[PDB]
Amino acid sequence: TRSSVLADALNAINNAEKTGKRQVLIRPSSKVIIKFLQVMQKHGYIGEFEYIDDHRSGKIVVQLNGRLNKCGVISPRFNVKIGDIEKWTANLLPARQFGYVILTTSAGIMDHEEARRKHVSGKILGFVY
Amino acid sequence: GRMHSAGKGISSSAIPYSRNAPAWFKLSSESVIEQIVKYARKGLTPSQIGVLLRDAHGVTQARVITGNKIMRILKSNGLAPEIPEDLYYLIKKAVSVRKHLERNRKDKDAKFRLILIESRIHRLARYYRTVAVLPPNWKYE
Amino acid sequence: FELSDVKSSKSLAEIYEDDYTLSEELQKAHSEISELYANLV
Amino acid sequence: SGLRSFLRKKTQNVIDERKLRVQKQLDKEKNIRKRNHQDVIEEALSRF
Amino acid sequence: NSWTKIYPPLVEHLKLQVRMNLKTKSVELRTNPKFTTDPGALQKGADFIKAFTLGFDLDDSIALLRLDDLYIETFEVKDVKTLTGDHLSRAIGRIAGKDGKTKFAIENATRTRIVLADSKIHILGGFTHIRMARESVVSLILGSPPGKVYGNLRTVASRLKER
RNA sequence: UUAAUAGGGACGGUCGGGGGCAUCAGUAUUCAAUUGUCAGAGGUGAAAUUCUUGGAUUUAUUGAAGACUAACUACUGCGAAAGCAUUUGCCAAGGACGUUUUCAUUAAUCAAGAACGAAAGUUAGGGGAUCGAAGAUGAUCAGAUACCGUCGUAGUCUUAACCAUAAACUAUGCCGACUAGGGAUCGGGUGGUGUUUUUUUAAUGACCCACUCGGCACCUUACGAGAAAUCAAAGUCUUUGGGUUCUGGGGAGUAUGGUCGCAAGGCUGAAACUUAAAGGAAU
Repeated sequence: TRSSVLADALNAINNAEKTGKRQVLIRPSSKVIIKFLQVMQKHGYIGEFEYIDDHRSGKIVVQLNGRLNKCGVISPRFNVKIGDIEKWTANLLPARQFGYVILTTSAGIMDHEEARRKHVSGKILGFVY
Repeated sequence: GRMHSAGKGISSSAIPYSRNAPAWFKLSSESVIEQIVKYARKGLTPSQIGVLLRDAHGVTQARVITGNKIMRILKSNGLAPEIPEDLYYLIKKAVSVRKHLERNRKDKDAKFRLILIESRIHRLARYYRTVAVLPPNWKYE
Repeated sequence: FELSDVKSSKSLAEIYEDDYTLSEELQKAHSEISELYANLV
Repeated sequence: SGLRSFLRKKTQNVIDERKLRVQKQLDKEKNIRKRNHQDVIEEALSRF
Repeated sequence: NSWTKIYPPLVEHLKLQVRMNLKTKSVELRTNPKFTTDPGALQKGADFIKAFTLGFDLDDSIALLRLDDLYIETFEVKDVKTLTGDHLSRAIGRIAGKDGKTKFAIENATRTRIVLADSKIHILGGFTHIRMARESVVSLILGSPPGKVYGNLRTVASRLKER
């Protein structure tokens, strides 16, 4: 059964970049997914990506340039304080400034650098590096 | 995806994307509602009613043409079912096999499908009791 | 003795023919061996 | 190996007969196109 | 394709009238009163054609015509043992052996021919010889390892030569 | 608020060696009646019990009984599994497909408990053709034919309950997603096409090609995994998070002032007895 649509999406992205497809399809779509993709695009990891609506959950088609080393979802979505963020960046990333860790805070879903800049915190969604 | 069976068949209806009435459809919504009344008064079930209207009257969906689902149209004008249509038909299939098991006591397989079907009734009956569609005291036979 | 484990070239009439008509091959082997010794001698 | 090879040998055989036979169905159809390209009572009973 | 070598011995040595019926898919044989001389030729020709029909090689079939004491022994694996499915298939494989070797080992030792038509076995040779072959094959059907049968085949062959 | 390539229910025509209750056929086995004939028949490697001049065996015209569905029979079908092969009818169940019909999350996993569960076995009736543990009996000669032959109890069939075990196998938890190609087959549906078909009774097929689902599988390969055999899963980009139950934390030899055992010999008889016959050895 389906537990995390986001988990399925990231797994599909990882497999597509695995085998070298330039484009990959994701379904179902969601706001958590789509905001995660906007963050990835701002950090530049992913190229053009494109939302299907079908009057249902919807789909996405995502353009790949092959620079995604790894993207994953940490489950369940642990609560994270401002102090703890560094610990997380230590565990999930190859090096301290290498990759990003994605947090949902009261201000929305953003990377940990932006969360630190805004002095916000919340629970964790996953990692990209 | 079948429970109590290993089949994974996916055959099913595919609702069109557009949620507006077809352009070629040129019948008044009220006339549709009256037709729904006649069939239900005759004794046809909402599933059967939708078949006839779709087959012979061009009513793709009751909701798209009229803006309302069939039952609420039936409930609005005083026609409502004793028990939910899915639950209803489940019982007779249990009745018929039980009537069968009376005459044929060696039908071990029919005894099984009785176990499968009653369990399906128990799960479905539990659900409607939770939603309050079915009175709490209700029990299967 | 070793028994041939492959299909026989000869047909049953042929082997039956062979039966109708100590070992010549054994005396042949003597002949070369004598020839080899005469050359070696 | 063993039994599996024997089953394998036969399936590839069956695939072979199919190849020979499909090619021949093409052959008549190539023969038919060439043919198409190039007593009163007997007429009275020709339909039968 | 073999018929060019089938009708000559029938028509010349046995002086028989040959034909095959395309309509009934049968080989057609008759005795010519003015030319045929041997009363037993006609049955001899019929027996020879049957050997080819059963599946035996033509040259082996000629032995039926050349010699007068050759018979074809036929039986089914079901007659020996109640084998079905993969057990039946393995029994057939055991008789033939790798590359059909085991069949040849019986063949050369017991001085016969064996045709393994699926579960149907036909053995051609002298009455004693076919029985000698028949014992080897039945043992293989029942589960006897072939290399063990190969040992016994050597023994009987040793007796064949000394007699 | 959607109607999830979640799920439920429905309806249309199909599809199945799925199930039960009856019903029809089929040879074959045994037995019985009649029918013609006469010395053997049977059996095994070689034989003997055994049957037989009240007629065996065999021939032919029938009848009765109980099982069972050959060939067609397939890396084909159905069923959760165990399993399921004659015709016809009744009874209910069902996979898949089609659907611009219906519910709206009703779902995944999982204790106890429950249903069934090959063959064998137990209790109490019926039946008992065939085969047949056990038991009896013929023969005990010869090693490829070396364990066969005759009688044959329980059982093999069925009714009502117990027994719940199989190499009951992918020797391999479940649910969900994604990660290669190819053509063969089964069921359904879509389009095309010209052969077989055929005509206002009605009713509807078969073949060819392509497309689409679902099923048993199969060939070649893994940019992945494994030491390997191999694996489209036993795979998910260096070290690890989709959900969830159960279980687990040296090989091969040599030597022996030890321990524990086993063991040598000188003819037997025959020793407290230089002691017989008869054997052994030698001849």
